[PDB]
Amino acid sequence: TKTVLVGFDFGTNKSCVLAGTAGATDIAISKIVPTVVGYVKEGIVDGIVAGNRSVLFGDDALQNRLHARLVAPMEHGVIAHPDAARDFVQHLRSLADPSGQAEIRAVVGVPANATEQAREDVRRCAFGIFDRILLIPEPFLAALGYRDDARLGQSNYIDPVVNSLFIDIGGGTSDICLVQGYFPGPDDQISIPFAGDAIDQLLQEELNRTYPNNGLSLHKVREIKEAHGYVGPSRKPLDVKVVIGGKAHTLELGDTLARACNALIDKIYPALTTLIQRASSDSVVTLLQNIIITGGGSQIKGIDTLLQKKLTEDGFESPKVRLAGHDYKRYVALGALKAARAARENQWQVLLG
Amino acid sequence: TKTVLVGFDFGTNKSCVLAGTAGATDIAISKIVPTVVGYVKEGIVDGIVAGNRSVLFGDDALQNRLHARLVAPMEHGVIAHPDAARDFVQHLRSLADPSGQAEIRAVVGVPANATEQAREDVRRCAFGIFDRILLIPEPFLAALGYRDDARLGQSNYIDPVVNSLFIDIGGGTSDICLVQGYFPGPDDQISIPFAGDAIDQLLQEELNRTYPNNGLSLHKVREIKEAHGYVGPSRKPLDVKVVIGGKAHTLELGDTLARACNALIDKIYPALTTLIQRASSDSVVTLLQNIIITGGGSQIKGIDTLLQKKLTEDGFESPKVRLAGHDYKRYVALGALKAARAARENQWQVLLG
Amino acid sequence: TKTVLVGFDFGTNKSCVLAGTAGATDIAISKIVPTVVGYVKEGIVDGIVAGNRSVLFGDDALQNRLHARLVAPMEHGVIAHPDAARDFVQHLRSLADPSGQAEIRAVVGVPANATEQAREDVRRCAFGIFDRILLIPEPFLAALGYRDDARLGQSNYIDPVVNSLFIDIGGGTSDICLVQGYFPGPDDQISIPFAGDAIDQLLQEELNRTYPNNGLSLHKVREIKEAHGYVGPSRKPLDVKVVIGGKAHTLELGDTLARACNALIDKIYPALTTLIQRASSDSVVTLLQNIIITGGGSQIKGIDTLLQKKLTEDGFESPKVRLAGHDYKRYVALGALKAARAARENQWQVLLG
Amino acid sequence: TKTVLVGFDFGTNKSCVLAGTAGATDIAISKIVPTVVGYVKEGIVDGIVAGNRSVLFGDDALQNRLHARLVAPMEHGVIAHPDAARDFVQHLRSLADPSGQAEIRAVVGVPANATEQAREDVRRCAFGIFDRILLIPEPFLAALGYRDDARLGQSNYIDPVVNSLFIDIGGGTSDICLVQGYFPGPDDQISIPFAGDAIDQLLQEELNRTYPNNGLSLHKVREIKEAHGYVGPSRKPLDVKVVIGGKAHTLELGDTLARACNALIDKIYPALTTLIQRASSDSVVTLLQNIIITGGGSQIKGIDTLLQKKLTEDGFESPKVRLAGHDYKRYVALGALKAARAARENQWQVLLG
Ligand SMILES: Nc1ncnc2c1ncn2[C@@H]1O[C@H](COP(=O)(O)OP(=O)(O)OP(=O)(O)O)[C@@H](O)[C@H]1O
Ligand SMILES: Nc1ncnc2c1ncn2[C@@H]1O[C@H](COP(=O)(O)OP(=O)(O)OP(=O)(O)O)[C@@H](O)[C@H]1O
Ligand SMILES: Nc1ncnc2c1ncn2[C@@H]1O[C@H](COP(=O)(O)OP(=O)(O)OP(=O)(O)O)[C@@H](O)[C@H]1O
Ligand SMILES: Nc1ncnc2c1ncn2[C@@H]1O[C@H](COP(=O)(O)OP(=O)(O)OP(=O)(O)O)[C@@H](O)[C@H]1O
Ligand SMILES: [Ca+2]
Ligand SMILES: [Ca+2]
Ligand SMILES: [Ca+2]
Ligand SMILES: [Ca+2]
Repeated sequence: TKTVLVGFDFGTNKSCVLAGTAGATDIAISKIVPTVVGYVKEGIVDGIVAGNRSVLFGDDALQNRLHARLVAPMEHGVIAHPDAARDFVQHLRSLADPSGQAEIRAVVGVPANATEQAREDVRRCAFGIFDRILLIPEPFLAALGYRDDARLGQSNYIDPVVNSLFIDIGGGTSDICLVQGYFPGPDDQISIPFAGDAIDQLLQEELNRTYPNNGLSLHKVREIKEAHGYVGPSRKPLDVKVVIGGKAHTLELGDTLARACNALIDKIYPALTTLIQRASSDSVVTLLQNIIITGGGSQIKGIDTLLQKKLTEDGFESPKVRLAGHDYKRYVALGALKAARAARENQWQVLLG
Repeated sequence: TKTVLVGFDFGTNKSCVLAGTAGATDIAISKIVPTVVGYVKEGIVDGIVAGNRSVLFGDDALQNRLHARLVAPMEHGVIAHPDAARDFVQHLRSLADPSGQAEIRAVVGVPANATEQAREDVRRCAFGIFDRILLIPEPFLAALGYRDDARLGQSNYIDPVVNSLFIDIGGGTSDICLVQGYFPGPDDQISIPFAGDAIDQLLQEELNRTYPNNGLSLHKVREIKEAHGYVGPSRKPLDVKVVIGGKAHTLELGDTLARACNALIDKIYPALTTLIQRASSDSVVTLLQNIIITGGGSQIKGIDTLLQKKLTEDGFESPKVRLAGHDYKRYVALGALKAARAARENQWQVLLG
Repeated sequence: TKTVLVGFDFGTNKSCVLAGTAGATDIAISKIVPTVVGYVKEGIVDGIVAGNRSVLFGDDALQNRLHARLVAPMEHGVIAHPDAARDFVQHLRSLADPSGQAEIRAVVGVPANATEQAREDVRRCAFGIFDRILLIPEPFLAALGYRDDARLGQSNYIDPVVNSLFIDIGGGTSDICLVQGYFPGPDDQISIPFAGDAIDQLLQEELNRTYPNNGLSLHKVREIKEAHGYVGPSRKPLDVKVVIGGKAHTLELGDTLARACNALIDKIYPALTTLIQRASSDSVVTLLQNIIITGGGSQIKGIDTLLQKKLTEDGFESPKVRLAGHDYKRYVALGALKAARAARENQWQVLLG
Repeated sequence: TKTVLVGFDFGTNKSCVLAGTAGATDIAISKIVPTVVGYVKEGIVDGIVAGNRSVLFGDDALQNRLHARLVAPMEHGVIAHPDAARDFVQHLRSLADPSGQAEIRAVVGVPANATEQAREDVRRCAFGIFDRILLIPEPFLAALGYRDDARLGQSNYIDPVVNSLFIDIGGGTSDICLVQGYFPGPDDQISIPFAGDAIDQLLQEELNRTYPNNGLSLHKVREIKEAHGYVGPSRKPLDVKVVIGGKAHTLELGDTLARACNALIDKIYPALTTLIQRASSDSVVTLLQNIIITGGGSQIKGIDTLLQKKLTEDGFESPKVRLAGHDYKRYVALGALKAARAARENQWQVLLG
């Protein structure tokens, strides 16, 4: 049979699976599936769900979220629902391996400091799916996939892995990591369970507190944040057109979005400065010049400017906070695929049980 | 009152206690008790442990390791847990003295270059237990106990004490010693804290790295090494039948045991050659012909052949590495008993305070 | 006053009270009273209930269930109706102490992982009834009462407490517990609120869904399950003679009972294997040989064979699932009485308030 | 500007701040604030807390512990909550400096062998508060503050610093120190994280084990120990009047307080005798005559007599265990102020960040 190395980014909001053979460098499969499993509701009529499938994954479960009970397999970057997570990894295996006969060797991205229970949860929802697994911190894989191997060696290209600080603000955890060329130790990374889902929850609370029984689902309170959420000083007026009870209302969520998204900064800044002061004095001056924000939370309006302003005001020697880029979804999966093709035979973990 | 001279081999894995009267040469008591103390767990049901004992020693603590919290009194050939060590020495005193009224004079075996703190640790967990103590290095006691006094003087018997090199590869330390007829000086012996427990730890790491959350206890990772561990070139395939999570699996640990046990050789060979080149040039040609491996580590499959091969390949004049024999457990205790019966009245150390 | 140690198995379906003096080993009082309180209905004619009692307990409330409103004090192994539970414990106190003057010291059996609120519920409906209380998990007490103290020490008697796995499938909870010689920790036991009452509810739903308005009470849907309920493959045809609307009908409930009782296996097997894989690898090979099912749910037709089959096909090393025996009702009460006579003076909890 | 030298005793139960100018010997500010920070709860009605303060410190937080969430900044003599500790040191700075404009130079008392992390926790919660810091072990500062400089030189006054052994039994740690005239080395002191809060925890466990759901807060289980706690043989009957569930009960806590308080002796005695045997033989005969107990734990009923009895029974040459005195709270702050006024310009540590 053939072996398929799979860079797997098991996220709280969206997972991304990449599949390629050994020796080569191209990417056979590259899918970005929202981490959600929809169990088609009991009593569903035939023809409502295309193919009468009883379990939907990703967008197929988000479009049919009216007919399906949605369950997010992952919460705070760790597996919260083992059965849904197993179903979802089983779906993504068929995605990364359409034939279903190849031996999958997956490097799955775990949070920065994932507890051994949170790692056995991933090694248990991957048994019988992935033949060999390898659990690497998510921000290190983000640094490894953001790195342009085609542009290495050049002088006009600064390596994001040689000396940088990666602030992978996902949708479950916000992992900061001191990526200093090698596999980061337990002290080179800090994971805060406050990210996109926490800002969604804060907006849900500040909406059910001022506009009670609004009925706005978390999937819409998330779109409000993705479209209008911002960090920094309040922006008023900021009219958000919502649908509350069938009727179209226009809420004023300037202060609401400001307080919801600035809590993320207030959470990740004490851990940003902690790792900045944990770095070696010889290398921190360039570490400040190479601070990179990845993950979905990098798309928050004005987060790099606010973080660089807060690091400059605190006296850090000329920080330069940078955004990862447009491909913030595949960075952890690209890094996990690069770490799969570079993993030694003795590095892969055997999944028995 | 009567005096009982006790040859005590306080080991990291097994301690062997011998007891005999003065003047005679027979051996009254001879016990080999695994150095372990199991404190019966809180809430134990009556009748689970025979006699409702709350502290179990040796095999009684290994058979009842499910109901008892086991603590190893000794780590790296030095007392690591003083309370468990004192409990264990108190048990072995009752073993060497069932009446409990005789004055015990014990020669305890310490590592090759045991620090004065590591020796006061043994003289402190023996106060009130042994009336007089005498601390002699463990490999010299192994040389003394391996020596056959019934076969001395004969021409067809080579004395292991007259001029030999003893590599007592224990379970905590691997002490190499130039046994040249007399009490070895501090430069005639080298102690490396790498032995059976270090190979057990290396196997535990190599198993939790490839077969994560295997749950194999150290007492089973140790039996794997005793049954299949080997030094030399890798032997594949070498199937080890284990029980991981209730289910019976068959792991492939050829390279694993190879890398685990060859680290012991890589550790003890720089100290083997150091003392071979420290010996007098007049006597080193005979030293190489009398290289003897004792301790549990002598039972590793193919360790004398590997060490003789490494010593011949390095150009040493015809080395002949030999195993101690089947009685590798009592050799330090036999030597300590022979050193107790030959100790002058001024050699015994008084334990006060 | 005299002290009476009372082993109390407060069950969801039946509670077993045992009473004995201190120091002795005989059992003075031993009653099995169905956990139910029948409050005699308003307007009851004199002479309908023997003695004109207004509150009936156990069988006296089951025979007079036409004249009394029955309330089950316990649901899911925890006290659900505090007033009925206090009345019922007050009745069982008079059962264990007919004189009503002795100081009762009761060891009540709680579920495996009973929350502190579920324990204060039992310590609150026992205040003024039991002078000292002691709450121990129900499966551990089943292990302690199944143990035959007359045959301890013998070689031909395997101890159910030294190392075993007890599946106390009651009528409210199904508690699995790693009984390994000592008081089980919070991780050695899992309690699932799915047992006899859950299968009763599943049968009630599957009967009100196919045979609507059948009028079969839960007390008859329960007898259907006790008489014909089975786990494993469906058995058709399986005719159950019932009385629906006064008329005698003969339903076909092969698939119905199959699906109702196999849900219990589907619920308790993920928690069975969880503790099988939680046990130490040194003792799991014996744990699988000593898997014991107690409680009412042990009487389900073919549950030990089915669970042994499911554990064998999953690769567990030669499991051997055994049934507790005929005396499955007194095992928790016998164990609580053995734990009362062996409880230290500082183990008894004082009930004030 | 003016400089204010501040002897700061940052305790687990009570922190004492002393402030004085340079050159003089009088004490400008002397406050004893219980180390607690009460964050006023959300939704507090105006007028409940005097001044509508949102953060209360010391007694102001203990009197309003019903309206405020109390957090102890310090646990085991080290800073456990950095934010509450920073607020608390900020309050104590305003206490030692009402004007808030003077340059504060604080000598803060750390435990005996405070780890460098536990010292950077104090230098980090003091940055921007104290301009210069100096961390000295707490028992040495207690020895320095117990010293009567007004009585030095006299013949009828034995100096507590020239040669003594201080058992500062605080509320977080119980530090024993060989105070032999100079700054004690790392081997002249032992810190045990078992003191007042550990006895409070032991009493809480022994009360929730015998009188379950008693609801007695730690602040009341602490007053029980302060009013009735004793070391030595059990004192029965010892009736303690408590309030359990609104109702006034009278518990018997003779054995309870005995076992709770004698654990402190059993913990601090192996470290007491360790330093007694670490002292020079020339000075140990005087050291035993000058054994002094300070800190809150010195107020335990019969602790000096019990420790002197235990030291005499062990054969130590005529020990004389003495209590510090009534002013056991300001001794560490008095010594820290005496060491601030005697600290050289190069001894002060600059706090930058
Ligand atoms: N433009 C935006 N503004 C604000 N938030 C956004 C934006 N785009 C995405 N997000 C948030 O980012 C989250 C997704 O994060 P991302 O996809 O970067 O990493 P992730 O895979 O979710 O991280 P993890 O692996 O920790 O789950 C979503 O929950 C979403 O709420
Ligand atoms: N056949 C074998 N193969 C490999 N290792 C073995 C074998 N037999 C014993 N050992 C190892 O030897 C170790 C101890 O045996 P031995 O009695 O020779 O040393 P020891 O006296 O316990 O050690 P020390 O003197 O350092 O305390 C054990 O930990 C065990 O792992
Ligand atoms: N032969 C049988 N077949 C199927 N179910 C049975 C049988 N006998 C009893 N049961 C069920 O077992 C339940 C009683 O369980 P048991 O008496 O073993 O413990 P319990 O007191 O219910 O414990 P708990 O209160 O923790 O549930 C009853 O509800 C009944 O439905
Ligand atoms: N009379 C008493 N009996 C018993 N314990 C007491 C008594 N008085 C005070 N305590 C205990 O002493 C503790 C306070 O110790 P003290 O004030 O002597 O030093 P501390 O500053 O708290 O110690 P640290 O500096 O280690 O925090 C309190 O927790 C209290 O429980
Ligand atoms: Ca991510
Ligand atoms: Ca040895
Ligand atoms: Ca039961
Ligand atoms: Ca103090």
